[PDB]
Formats: sequence, C-alpha cells, structure tokens
Amino acid sequence: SMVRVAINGFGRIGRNFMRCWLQRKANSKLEIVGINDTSDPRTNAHLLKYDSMLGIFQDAEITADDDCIYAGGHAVKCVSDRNPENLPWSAWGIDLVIEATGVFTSREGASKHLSAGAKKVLITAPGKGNIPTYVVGVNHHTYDPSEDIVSNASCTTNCLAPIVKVLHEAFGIQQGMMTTTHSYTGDQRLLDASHRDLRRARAAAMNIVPTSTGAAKAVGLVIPELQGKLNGIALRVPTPNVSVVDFVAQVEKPTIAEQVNQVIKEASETTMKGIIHYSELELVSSDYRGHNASSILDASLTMVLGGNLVKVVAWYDNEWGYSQRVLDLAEHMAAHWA
Amino acid sequence: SMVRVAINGFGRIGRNFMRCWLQRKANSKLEIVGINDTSDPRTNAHLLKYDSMLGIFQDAEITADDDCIYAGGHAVKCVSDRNPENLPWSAWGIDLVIEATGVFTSREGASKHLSAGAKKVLITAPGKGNIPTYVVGVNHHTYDPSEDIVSNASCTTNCLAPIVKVLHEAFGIQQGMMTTTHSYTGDQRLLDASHRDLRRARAAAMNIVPTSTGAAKAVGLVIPELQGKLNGIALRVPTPNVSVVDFVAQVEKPTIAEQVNQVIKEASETTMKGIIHYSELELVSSDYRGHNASSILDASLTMVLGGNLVKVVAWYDNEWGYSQRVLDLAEHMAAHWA
Amino acid sequence: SMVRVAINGFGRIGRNFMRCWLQRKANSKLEIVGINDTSDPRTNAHLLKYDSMLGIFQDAEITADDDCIYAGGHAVKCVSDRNPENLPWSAWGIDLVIEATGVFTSREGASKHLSAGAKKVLITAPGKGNIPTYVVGVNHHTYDPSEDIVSNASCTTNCLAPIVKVLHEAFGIQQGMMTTTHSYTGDQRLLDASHRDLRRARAAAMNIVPTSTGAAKAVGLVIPELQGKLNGIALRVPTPNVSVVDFVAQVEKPTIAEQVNQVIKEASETTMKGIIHYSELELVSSDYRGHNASSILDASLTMVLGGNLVKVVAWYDNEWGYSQRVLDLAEHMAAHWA
Amino acid sequence: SMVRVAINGFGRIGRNFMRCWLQRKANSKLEIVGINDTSDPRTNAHLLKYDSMLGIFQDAEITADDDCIYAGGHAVKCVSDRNPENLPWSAWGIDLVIEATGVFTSREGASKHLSAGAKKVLITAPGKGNIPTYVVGVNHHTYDPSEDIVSNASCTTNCLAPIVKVLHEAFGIQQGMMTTTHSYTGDQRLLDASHRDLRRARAAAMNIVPTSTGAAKAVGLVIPELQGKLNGIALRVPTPNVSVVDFVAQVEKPTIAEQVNQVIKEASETTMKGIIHYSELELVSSDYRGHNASSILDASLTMVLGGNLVKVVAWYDNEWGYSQRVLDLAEHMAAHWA
Ligand SMILES: NC(=O)c1ccc[n+]([C@@H]2O[C@H](COP(=O)([O-])OP(=O)(O)OC[C@H]3O[C@@H](n4cnc5c(N)ncnc54)[C@H](OP(=O)(O)O)[C@@H]3O)[C@@H](O)[C@H]2O)c1
Ligand SMILES: NC(=O)c1ccc[n+]([C@@H]2O[C@H](COP(=O)([O-])OP(=O)(O)OC[C@H]3O[C@@H](n4cnc5c(N)ncnc54)[C@H](OP(=O)(O)O)[C@@H]3O)[C@@H](O)[C@H]2O)c1
Ligand SMILES: NC(=O)c1ccc[n+]([C@@H]2O[C@H](COP(=O)([O-])OP(=O)(O)OC[C@H]3O[C@@H](n4cnc5c(N)ncnc54)[C@H](OP(=O)(O)O)[C@@H]3O)[C@@H](O)[C@H]2O)c1
Ligand SMILES: NC(=O)c1ccc[n+]([C@@H]2O[C@H](COP(=O)([O-])OP(=O)(O)OC[C@H]3O[C@@H](n4cnc5c(N)ncnc54)[C@H](OP(=O)(O)O)[C@@H]3O)[C@@H](O)[C@H]2O)c1
Ligand SMILES: [Mg+2]
Ligand SMILES: [Mg+2]
Repeated sequence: SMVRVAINGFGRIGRNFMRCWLQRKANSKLEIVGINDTSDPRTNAHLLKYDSMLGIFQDAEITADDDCIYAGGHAVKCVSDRNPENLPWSAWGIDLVIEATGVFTSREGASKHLSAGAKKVLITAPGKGNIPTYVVGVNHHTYDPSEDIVSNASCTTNCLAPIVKVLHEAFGIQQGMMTTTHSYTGDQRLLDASHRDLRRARAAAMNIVPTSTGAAKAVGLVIPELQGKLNGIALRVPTPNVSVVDFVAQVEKPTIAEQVNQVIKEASETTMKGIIHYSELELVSSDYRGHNASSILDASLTMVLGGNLVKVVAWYDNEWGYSQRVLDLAEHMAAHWA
Repeated sequence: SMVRVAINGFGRIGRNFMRCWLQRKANSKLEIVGINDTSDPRTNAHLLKYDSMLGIFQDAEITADDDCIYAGGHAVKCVSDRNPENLPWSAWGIDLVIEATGVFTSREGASKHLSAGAKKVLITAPGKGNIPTYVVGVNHHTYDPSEDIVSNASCTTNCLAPIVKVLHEAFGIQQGMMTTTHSYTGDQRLLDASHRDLRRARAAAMNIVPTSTGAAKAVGLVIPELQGKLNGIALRVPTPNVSVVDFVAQVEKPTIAEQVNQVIKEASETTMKGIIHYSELELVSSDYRGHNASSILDASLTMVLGGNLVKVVAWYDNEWGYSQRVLDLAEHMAAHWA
Repeated sequence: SMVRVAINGFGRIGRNFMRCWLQRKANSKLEIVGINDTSDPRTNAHLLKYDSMLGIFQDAEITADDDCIYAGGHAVKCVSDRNPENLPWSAWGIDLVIEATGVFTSREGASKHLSAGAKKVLITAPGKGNIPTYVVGVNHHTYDPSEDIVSNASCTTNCLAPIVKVLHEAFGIQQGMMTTTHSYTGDQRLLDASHRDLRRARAAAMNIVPTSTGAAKAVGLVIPELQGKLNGIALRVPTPNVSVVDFVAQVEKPTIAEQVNQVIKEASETTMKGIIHYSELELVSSDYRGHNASSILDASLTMVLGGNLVKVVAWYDNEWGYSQRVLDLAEHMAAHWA
Repeated sequence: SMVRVAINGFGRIGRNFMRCWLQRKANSKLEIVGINDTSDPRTNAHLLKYDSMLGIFQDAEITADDDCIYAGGHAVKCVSDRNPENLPWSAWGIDLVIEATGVFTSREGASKHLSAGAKKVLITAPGKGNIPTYVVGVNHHTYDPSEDIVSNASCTTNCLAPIVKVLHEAFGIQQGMMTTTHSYTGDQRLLDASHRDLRRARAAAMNIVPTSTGAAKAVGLVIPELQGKLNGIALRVPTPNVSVVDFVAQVEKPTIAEQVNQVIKEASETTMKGIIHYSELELVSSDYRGHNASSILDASLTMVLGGNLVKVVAWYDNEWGYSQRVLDLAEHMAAHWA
C-alpha cells in the first residue's frame, strides 16, 4: 500500500529530500527503500548525518554497513551503478524513482529507470523535451496518473511561479523579467576549472557569476498563459544556500506597492497557504535557512512605477524548500496512484 | 597654478583615489598635499601600500614619519581630527577637499571644510539636500565654478546613469527598475552588530543583504527628465569588490536585444568612450577588478520582451572605477577653476 | 535570592550569553535585569532574535519598546551610555555586570561599574593588569568570594587550558607552543581599514591573518606552574565562528599518541566531564557550532614524536562555548556570593 | 635544442605553470608544444586568459581554435583523451610531460606517458611509490639524468623543506611537527559531497577542514636524515590561494628566536637566495599572491622556548610559487638531459 521510493543521486537534493521525508515519515504514503549513488553507504550515511547547512541530524540514529543505510531502524538498500539501466528496480519493487543526479533530465535518460523496472520517475529539475512539469500550488492538480516521467521544475521556478500566478490573476502580467541572486550550487566550480558554461567554470565562492535560470522557461510551462512572456537570468553569488528572485512585471491593471503586497498576503493566507509566505520583516538570507515555503515575499521591497511596472522580491531555500516540494509532489503522485 | 587637494577620510575610496592620482600624476592639474583621517601616517602609509584588493603598490616608494606620508618623494601632510572645523585648511592653502568619510554628506557637514578655509568640497557620495550632483559623462559639463560643494553621486549611480542616458535618448525611458547585486562595503558589519539599517547589521560575508542604493534617487538628479521615474534596491553579497546592476526599463520605442546592444556599443565608441565599455565576453566579477569604465555592459545578458520591456546588465568596480570618476570630476573642477 | 545581572555591551558575546541564560533559566541563580549598549532596545531585540550564527530564537517571544527588551515575558531594562560611571546600577540593584564591550578590561575601566553601584564585574576577556582570572574546569574552584572584578579569560584559553591541565598532570609539560586557526571576530575589519594591529586591519573574510592569542599568556595565569613555559599565535581565517587550537608540547614523561588520547578521554569522562569532549569522528568546523564543551579533542589528529613531542588538536565554539563558560562562572559566583 | 614539453591536465597547476613559462620564455630551454586535458582548446584558452587568482593575462594575445591554443603567436597543439597511453607523444616529439592531472602519480600511471612516446615525466605532486622526489633548493642538484619519472613533491613540502634544511644544518632537528593552514584546492568539494576523505567531502568555503599534508612524509624524502622524524597535518580554510605552514621543532643545539631568524635570513641571502625570502613585515595572505619564493619566513612570528623548542611560520603561494618550482625543476632537467 506504500509507494516504494528509490533515490537516484544522493547529493544535496537527494539528501535534503531524505531528511524531509524522515521528518514527515509518520504522515507519508511513501517509503524510501533504496539509494543508488556514485559513493558507498558508509560515506553517504556520514554525509546524511553531518550536513554543513542543515546541521547534525538529531531525530534518529543514522548508521550503515556494506549494503544499507539505516535511519532509525529503517533499512535503505544501497547500490552504486552510474548506468540506470542496470539498477535493481524490479528486484526491489521500486514504484517511484527520485531522479536527483542532474544527468538524466531527458525523457531518454530518465526512461532508463523505467527500463530497469521502476514504474514512475520524478526528476528534481526541469526536464529536457516534452516532460510534464509541475509546481506544487500552481498546477500540480493537473498531474495525470498515467504520466510515467514528470519534472518538479527548478528551485527558482518553484519560488517565482506561485508569485507570478497570483500577480497574473490580480493584475494581468503582459511581460516579466527575472533575476535570481542565487547561492552557488555543486554544478559550479570551487576554483577555476573547465565547464560547459564558461562562467560557471569560475571560482564560485570568489565571484558574482551570471548564468542561466530554469525559471526563465519553466514558469511558462506551469502557467501556460504566460509562455513566451517571461525571461531572465541568474547571478550566482558566494553564499552556500538560500536565494532571492527579483521579478519586474509589466501589468495590465494599474496598482501601487501596497495593493500588490495585500494581494500576495491574502493569497498566502488562502489559496497559496504553505506555498507563499508573506513577510514584513527586515531579514537576510541566513534567516530563511530551513524555511518550508516555496516563496517568501519580502514585502518591504515591493515597488511600483507608473501603475503598470511592478517589482517584487521573494526568498527561497533552494535546497530545503525545493526538497519539501519534491516530497509534496511525490506524496501527491502517491495519493493519486492508479 | 596647481589645485591643492586634501583627502578627508583615508578609507577605501580615499586610498583608491590616492592610488588613482599617483598613477595619473604626470597629467594632473591636482596636487594632493594633505590627509585628515582618524588614524596616523604610519598606519595609513602601510594601508596605502598593502591593499587586499589592489595589491602592493609598485610604482613608487611609500614611507611615513610622525607628520607625513611620502609617495615617491612627494610629501603629503597628515592630521587627525574628527571635526572638520578644526582642520588646517587655510594653513595648508587647501583648494579642494575630497570628502570621503561618509559622515559629512550634508551641506552643513561638508561646509565645515569651508569654514576651516578650504575653497571647495567634493563629496564622494550622494549629497543630503540641495547639493549639486554630477556624473562624469552624463552631466559634469553643467558644473558651475561658483559651486563650493558638489557630489559625485554613488558607485551605482555612476554605472547606471550613463546607460540610462543612452537608452533614454534612443528609446525614451518611461519607467525603470534597478537592482544592484553589490559587493559588501565597510558600512556593513563583519558579524551581526548594531546598525541604523537592520539588514546592514548582519554578517556581511555570510549573507545576501537587501538594502538601499543611492542610484534609486541619484540617477534622476543627473538626468532631470527621469526624476521620479526610476526606483530600485541593492542586494549586498559576499564579494569584497566589484558590483553589477540589473536595469529593467519600460521604453516608448519598441526594440529588440540586438538593437539595444548596438546602441550602447556605438555610444561606448563615441559620446561615452571611456565611460561605458561594451563587452561580449563571458566574464565574472573578478575579471572587472581595476576596470576604469564607469559601466561595462554585459551584452550577452541583454533581453527585451514585447518590444517595450528592456533588461540590461552592467558591471562596475565600485572602488576603483568610482575613484577614477572622483579624480575625473576633480580634474574637471580644476580645469574650470575660476 | 537571585543575583541581579546587567550585560554591558550587547555584542556577539553579550547576546550569546543572553541566549545561554534564556535556555538555562530554570535552574539559574541569576536574573538578567538590565542591558547597557551603544544601540537601542528595538535594534538589540532584533539582533537577539535574528542571529546569523545561532539561527532564529524560537523558545520564547522576543520583542522590545523604547525602554525594554522582552524575552518570554521577562522585561529587561535597557540604557545607552558609553561611560559606565553613568549607568543606573544602584537604582536597578545590579549585583553583577557582565562586561562584554571589549573596552573595560583593566581594573580602572571595569571599576567604573562599581562606582555606578554594581557589586561585582565579570570581564568576558583576559583582564588588563592584576585581575583574578578563571577558567571553569581548571581553577574556578579557587574563586575568592571577596573579589569584585574577575576575568573569564578568552575563548582560546578556555579551549587550551583544560587540555594543558590534563597533559601536564599526566606527562609534565616542560614547554608548549600553540597556534589557533581561529574564526574572525568583530575586532577585525571587513575591508582594509585602520587598526592598532596592522594585520587585523586587513579584510577579514579574504585573508589568513596572523595575530595575538590571549591564551599565550592566560593559560599560565590559570595554571601557575606553567607561567612562562607556553607561547603561541593566532591565524584568523575566513570563517565566522568555531576555531581550532593546535598545541605542540615538550613533555617530561615519554608517551605515544594512543596513551595521550587515553589520558584525555579518561579526563573527559571524569574530572573534565562537560569541559573536554573526546571525539574520534572525522568532522569539520561547521559540525561544532553550538557545542557546549570548552574543548573538543580531535583524537584522530593526535601525534607524538620521539616520546616527548606531543601534538594535540582541539575544537571550540568561540562564541557559544565561551558564553556557556561565562554563564558557568557567573553561576559559580552567585553560588559563592559575598 | 629545445626540450619539447606537453602539459597533461590543464588545471590550476597546469595553467599556472603555463603562465610561469610564458613569462620566463626568453631564457628557457623548454618549448611547450602540447596540452592534453579533459576539456577543449577554446574553453582552456578562456581559462588561461581569465584567471580569478592571477588576473587577466595581458602580456600576449591568447586565442584558440578546434585544434590549438595560441599564446603570443605560439601554437600549442591540444588533444583530449583521459587515457595517457593514447596520447600523440611520439608524433608530437614530446620529450617531457608535466603530469598535472592528480591521477597518474604512481609509476604505473605516469609510465603510460612513456608508452605513448614521451621520454620523461615530471609529476606535479608527491609520487606514489618509488618515484625520485626533488625540491629545488634542497636536493635538486642530486638529480640523476637517467631517471624517467620524477616528482616535484607538494606545495607544502616546497615551503617547509628549505626551512627545515636550514634549521637542521644550524641546530640539528631531532623531531618536528607541522600544521599548514592551507587555502582550499580543487580536490575539496564546493558543497558537501562524496569524497574518499570524509572531511575533504565538506563544503570547502564554509569550513575549517583537517586533512593530510604531503609534506608530512615528503620532507623526509628530500632530506633523508630526517626520515621518520617529522609529522603533521593540514587545516584547509576558506581562502582560494596562499597558505602558511607552522613548524615546531625539537632541536639539539639550544638557541633563541633572534638567532633562528638570523640563521634563516643569512641563508635567504646566500645558499637559499630565491627559495626562501626573509620578511619582517606585518602582512597577510593576500600580500603573498604571486610571490616567487618557495617559502617566506614571517620573522615576527618566530618563537623559542627553553632553548630547544623552535616555532617558525612561513608563507607560500601554493599555486604560483609551486608552479615556478615546477618550471625550475623542468629547466634543470632540460639542462641535464639524457
Ligand atoms: N542544489 C539545489 O539548490 C537544487 C535545487 C533544485 C534542483 N536541483 C537539481 O537536483 C539535481 C542534483 O543537484 P544537487 O545540487 O543535489 O547536486 P549534487 O550534490 O552533485 O548531487 C548529485 C548526486 O548524484 C550523484 N551522481 C552523479 N551522477 C550519477 C549517476 N550517473 N548515477 C548515480 N548517481 C550519480 C553525484 O555523485 P558525485 O558527487 O560523485 O558526482 C551526487 O551524489 C540536479 O538536477 C540539480 O539541478 C538542485
Ligand atoms: N566603498 C565604495 O565602494 C564606495 C563607492 C562610492 C562611494 N563611497 C562613499 O565613500 C565614503 C567612504 O566610504 P569608504 O568605503 O571609503 O569607507 P571607509 O573605508 O570606512 O573610509 C572612511 C574613512 O574615513 C575615516 N573617518 C571616519 N570618520 C571620520 C572623520 N570624522 N574625520 C576623518 N576621517 C574620518 C574612517 O576611519 P575609520 O576606519 O577609523 O572609521 C575611514 O578611514 C562614504 O560616503 C561611502 O558611501 C564608497
Ligand atoms: N567573539 C568571540 O569569539 C569572543 C570570545 C571570547 C571573548 N570575547 C571578548 O568579548 C568582548 C566582546 O567581544 P564581541 O566579539 O562580542 O564584540 P562585539 O560584537 O563588538 O560586542 C561588543 C559590544 O559592546 C558594545 N560597546 C562597545 N563599547 C561600549 C560602551 N562603551 N558601552 C556600551 N556598549 C559598548 C558594542 O557596540 P558597537 O557594535 O556599536 O561597537 C557591541 O554591542 C571582547 O572583550 C572580546 O575580546 C570575544
Ligand atoms: N593546487 C595546488 O595548490 C597544488 C599545488 C601543488 C601540487 N598540486 C598537485 O597538482 C595536481 C593538479 O592539482 P590542481 O589543483 O591543478 O587540480 P585541478 O585544478 O583539478 O587540475 C587537474 C586538471 O587535470 C584534468 N584531468 C583530470 N584527469 C585527467 C585525465 N585523465 N586526462 C587529462 N586531464 C585530466 C582536470 O580536468 P577536470 O577539471 O575535468 O577534472 C583538470 O583540468 C595534483 O596532483 C595536485 O595535488 C596542486
Ligand atoms: Mg527491465
Ligand atoms: Mg576659517
């Protein structure tokens, strides 16, 4: 009756997701039963417990042997094969793979998990191609249980799309520009080193690094009305977690900063409760470590010019908040498992 | 015949300005003859030579005694009094004070230098009140030699205003929003500590810190047409120097990214040569250390949506590039010294 | 019954101390009744709650008005006067001042609190001059209840002295060298700026910075046998909290690494329980945030050469661990009050 | 006449080495003719020119096409094969490979270059197994021209061994402990991620990270008298380049700090000229970027206790200084070629 889950890629998102589930395990339809990763259970149990961002895991004991990670008695079988086609998904009765490696985001790549026997794959990133893309709180109720491969979009998409949805329905978004000032991630280089992206090649804790954001295209996938009407970039900066998106929209209905804030506040108390948090506090990025919302609107920073040019600024914990939404999407898939 | 200059406040800008002048001394109408600062000549000579950002000064020898800093034979008299009214400006025949403390930006405050005998004051920051404000390359030819107190605006203003001027004349700027992702400065706190600004209170090398930017108001002072039509914020991040401004404008004439770039490129080769640099390279903040331009347009990041919503992104060395412009303004004042 | 406490200087240590007390308040003989600081209660309440290192305080509500900071319904009266002679210690019935400003470490300075009406002062730093100095777990039982001004030494002294005491009693320390690789503190400069210490003047988050360590002299104060037999330095590095001391000792009784570790482990389970923690885990500085021990021996790093040359390495949370010891010392004084 | 060189692994050391050679190319017996690397010439030309640590290369033009990197009109042929056995060393007439990948440090690994047609290999790291190891200024004159694979040891070995040699000859080193407080390197992880070394797994720019130092064993290889008499560790800290070693020695001849400094100063002016620099200046790590010495003794930090316990502290630019020594060793081999 439980949906048996395997994590492919036990990295920042894979381990954040694991810790999210461990804390919510009592009210879950999911059971994490397997991990595939490039490393071994003892190393991965150590990293699961000792986290530079989340701190030491305290809720339960974490141990390992040659074959398993044990999280408070719960045994998670471990394997290590970079080729998903070889994975023991039928042998372990895996229902859902959390695809968190970053390297199987195409349908062809993610489908290797289906070939190995898994029933469904949830990619923790934008998909490449015609992969259904979901943002919880924006369009996840359109998920169809017949879909075998889905995308939870990116961290920035999950922060920006709920805000855009609210603003679009209140004021009509005609065009919108985004810039996320974003913590560095493991895709960037610690010191200057080769990378397909010549700026992500550059020492990440030393530099402001312009690059792409998945939200530039992904928001238009979860709000189809606005497809082609948004664009923007990322500026990676020397913080290890927590990000903030700056969104400037050309809107149809004239407004003022106060009304924009009130509209988002009301949504955060109703249709978007638990997805958008509304804050009037004068905080900084460290203060949002561990926040469960997809988006925290920083209301003091809202601006409007000429009625139609709206600026909003929203925080997000790109590791933990996004992993909470991966878990929410997986729970939703399990609730609607045909 | 030389304009005798005193530096008040031998900080990041005061010392960057000093090093700018030392490198351009052969073609200068200015002679730096005095320093007032909270510290002593030996400490300040050490900091002038050994700079964590600029490296070790190599062009000439820097030494000191109880009374003077010596920069390649050139003797700079030193004093240490926090109250400008007490300074020896008449006794030293000071013509121009470079006001770089951050604490005398009002007319009443800066005028204390005039009381002490200086003839003119150049504030290295936005002024408080009705202080004439200049950006070299935008409106500095409107300087009037009768003005005894002037402002060189802020680093962000000097980066953004030249770009805005070019865009406004080509496309007509109706409204514009700005966010500078900006290196931390000494006004921020190394660890959490009291500050009039509750976010600048927070550990600067640990945090993304939203705060004010002088450019939100100062661009409208140097381009009067756009007064009240621009607004925006700063996000201070954990880099020690070099900043980048993101500008999203609602424009009257529809355009596309290519045309925006070509317009700025042409200006950078003509009316704005030496003020705006045009770059098609995929660089990061470290690469712009020491750049002399007020603005470096990052052309690969230009975006337009719906013809009328324009996004441009420009780099600036907020210490060195700004200090080059302080020097340019002072040279201009000296050239027009009545 | 309660010893009434005022905090002078509501900085990193003042606020860490406050949070230590708030969490240990049920068994305490201390009542924090007053704060003097350069800032106002609203700013200081904000900083008490929102801490970049400790996270958001959530055990109890924290608020403020013009006169008080409120912590879980406990009203803490606030004043703001840089001269301790002016403080309302008589009117507020202050028994004990926690002197955490960094600028009243001499008897003449700290005694201004006594003139103002306090009965005793606990300096959160090495004293200047003849100030009785204590390290809990090393010599705090020698506390003389007639003393009116005492010192809790420094963070590094509290880490190193317990280990030195154990090693000296087991093996006989003849000489010892120390280097603490130490997080930066607020005494250092965010960007290059004047400082009495020409290296602490230098941008703290981008440099390794050699400087003094208070433990070089203070360990010999709390272990008088070893006066003049130890020396060392600090290397300040770009982490905001948690430090590690490297101690190389020349010992009389020849030993080997296994025996050194066994001796310290046994002490940590008995006479040094709660002061020294013994760890064989392969951890890094982030993992010791919030650790309550004065010293965490990193047993895997113990080395011995030739029988008599002993190297031990010990972690410490220089903000929180030290503040726990400040609280322990204040509680000891309150339990031995005269 | 020229010894034809190929760089294998165009990383931090590969590119620092290239830039060292480009600046010393007029007096060289080496010609860099080829590069093998995991990336392509256009990416690698970009990284060679735009360096976050060294700045923009401006001595000569740097460009690239599908097959070559061009440096000042010098065409450097490029290939990309992770297996050295496949490399075109015979066809390109490669005499000497600079082995800078980090993964061919054993004789079996490095010998794949010889199979491919190179005549000798210089490993830019300690060797694994019986690889002749050299430190310029310590034992490079012992070079045996018949050796086909050699090691230049590590950055810390090159800093520490010259100082150890001078101290041993003057005072007799009986035992010695070392700790290098060391910039992070590309072997560490930007965010917590799997690693054979559970501490190097941890986010490098936000942690103090204890780990191994190659100098613990390698100093005894280049000073055979001291084999087994030294030991130590590294503490990796959040700076991107420049490191400092702390060495505490037990010496036979009793001395004092003044005599230790005099002995090292004299060596730095004579037998160790260009290898050890002697400094009495109060500098920090940023100031030693680009320093050409293997070791900079920070004389102000020298301490002695009891005559026989000696502490010295020495800086080194672990990228650039080490690469200068790689170039020095390669030039020595080219001058003693057989
Ligand atoms: N970090 C964020 O803020 C964030 C937010 C939203 C989404 N995401 C997405 O989540 C994915 C993972 O990102 P991350 O930050 O967690 O990166 P990460 O820390 O590198 O995690 C990826 C993990 O997958 C492992 N791995 C790589 N290739 C594999 C393969 N073929 N088979 C099995 N395991 C493999 C990696 O091992 P190695 O370390 O040995 O390579 C690592 O353990 C990416 O798609 C990323 O874009 C990231
Ligand atoms: N840094 C930038 O990127 C930048 C760019 C453009 C403009 N500015 C503006 O330039 C000004 C200085 O900024 P900064 O970054 O150079 O700061 P800074 O490094 O703190 O420099 C200010 C200097 O003035 C000294 N000082 C303070 N009060 C004084 C007084 N009453 N009399 C004499 N000297 C006094 C300070 O001494 P202490 O260190 O002892 O306080 C310090 O040496 C501010 O207005 C700032 O907003 C800064
Ligand atoms: N941080 C550590 O790891 C550590 C560990 C052990 C001991 N200590 C010692 O503890 C003391 C404080 O260190 P810290 O790191 O907490 O420094 P800090 O963050 O600068 O805190 C000092 C506090 O005192 C305030 N202050 C300064 N002068 C004052 C005056 N005359 N009257 C009232 N308030 C005044 C400061 O205000 P402003 O911010 O306006 O100056 C600040 O709030 C020093 O003796 C330090 O060496 C520090
Ligand atoms: N950095 C220092 O301070 C320092 C000092 C002295 C000695 N060393 C030693 O020098 C070596 C390199 O260190 P580093 O810091 O320069 O490391 P790095 O930046 O990672 O450089 C290594 C280079 O080799 C490439 N590479 C790896 N495997 C390869 C293969 N099979 N064929 C071709 N190219 C390959 C890497 O590509 P990828 O980026 O794609 O992996 C990278 O370009 C190591 O032995 C290191 O211990 C380092
Ligand atoms: Mg199958
Ligand atoms: Mg006068």
